Amino acid sequence: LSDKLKEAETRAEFAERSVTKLEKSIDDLEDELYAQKLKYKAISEELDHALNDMTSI
Amino acid sequence: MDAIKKKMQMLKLDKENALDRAEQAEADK
Amino acid sequence: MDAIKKKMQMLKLDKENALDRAEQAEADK
Amino acid sequence: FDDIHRKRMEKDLNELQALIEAHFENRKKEEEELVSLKDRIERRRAERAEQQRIRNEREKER
Repeated sequence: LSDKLKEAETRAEFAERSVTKLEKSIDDLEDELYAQKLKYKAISEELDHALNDMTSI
Repeated sequence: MDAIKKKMQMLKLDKENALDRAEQAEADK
Repeated sequence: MDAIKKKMQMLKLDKENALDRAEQAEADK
Repeated sequence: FDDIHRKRMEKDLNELQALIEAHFENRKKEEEELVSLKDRIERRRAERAEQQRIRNEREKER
């Protein structure tokens, strides 16, 4: 039990570490990703908006 | 530029046709 | 985009000018 | 023939208005939904990040 606990505690730490590491890489992913997400579509979207108007000549 | 792809065809065709008419209108003598 | 604005207007003008030239030259000929 | 030109203006102006609206509205909907969503994602991540920093400090004491 001590070894299983050490392994489970080690794994609790590694798995929780992986969870907070991924929650962080995901946040750091998603947050940087939303930046792309919010600006790639807004830039392209406003580019297309502008295109309707850019082409009004 | 979808708006352009078609407007481009419209204007190139319309100016070319108008120009062909301008040239013929005089060239016919 | 300058290319589209400038040429759409110029090609539009070639058409309008050519159209008027066709009518004018046709009237002369 | 001149009816072609009229049809072109009819579709282009119906498209222009559809487009002024779609260009703007598709961005306002996507863009405002995206920032609202990601303003929240950003805040939730920041909250979680603070909580993890606190959790790390607590483990360091443990």
